[PDB]
Amino acid sequence: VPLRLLLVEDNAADIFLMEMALEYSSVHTELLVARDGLEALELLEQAKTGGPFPDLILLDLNMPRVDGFELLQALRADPHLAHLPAIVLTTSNDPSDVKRAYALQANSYLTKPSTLEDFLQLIERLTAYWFGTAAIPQTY
Amino acid sequence: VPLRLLLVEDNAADIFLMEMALEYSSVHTELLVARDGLEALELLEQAKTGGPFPDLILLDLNMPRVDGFELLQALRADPHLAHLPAIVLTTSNDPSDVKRAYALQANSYLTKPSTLEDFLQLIERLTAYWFGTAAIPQTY
Ligand SMILES: [Ca+2]
Ligand SMILES: [Ca+2]
Ligand SMILES: [Ca+2]
Ligand SMILES: [Ca+2]
Ligand SMILES: [Ca+2]
Repeated sequence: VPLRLLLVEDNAADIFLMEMALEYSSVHTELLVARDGLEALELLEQAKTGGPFPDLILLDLNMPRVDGFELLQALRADPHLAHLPAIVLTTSNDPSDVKRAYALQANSYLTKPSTLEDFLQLIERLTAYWFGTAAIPQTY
Repeated sequence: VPLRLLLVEDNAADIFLMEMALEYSSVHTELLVARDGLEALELLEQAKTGGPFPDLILLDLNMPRVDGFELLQALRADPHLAHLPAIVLTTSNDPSDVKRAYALQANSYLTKPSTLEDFLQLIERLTAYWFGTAAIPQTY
């Protein structure tokens, strides 16, 4: 059974980097992609009625149509989505951005680091924590 | 500034185990203790008017007076506390407990292991993630 990670990201290069970094993780992962918060809510809408939710959502803040703050609001307002772990992964390290993400009930916040090496290491640590150390809701 | 961890815990043996595990953790931590959900909310009330919020709150589900689910509800209902990272640390591995913790906007859920080796490791990974890998709200 792969663990399903829903990545919400508008920039193709960030998706490519995530898919390459997940290959190095040594936790069996399947990447789902939404290009903005509107695609993410449509994908989650289908998961309700249909088959499996993602185990984890990673979202960027600055995305067209439905941005990350708007997606966090919508996740926490929907009683069928409120339990989904939602982690911000974004290039902003602005304290005001991190406080607001946490106030909108993001589970965690990760700054995209400044080297490829540190990005690969971040994805290894994200996956070791959320998919190894921590318990997360079952997709069942 | 040490990183301040607020443990909501009445059991002296669990406080001893946490103190012992944090000694071995590579990360400079200061442990604050509240004996139940009601002491925790009073300490946080004083943080508003007075000095610093904790960087992270660790709570169990089964606690006298104000249980963990009720403490999470009270943290998220108070706009001055909603942003505080709150992690359930409990011996329950019931999937319905983990789903409910996440639905009430706990940031994470950690199952207390049954061996000293795995407990020390759990606390090392908790602290490396929340106080190293992740960004959390600043306290000052
Ligand atoms: Ca973006
Ligand atoms: Ca918008
Ligand atoms: Ca939260
Ligand atoms: Ca959440
Ligand atoms: Ca306890």
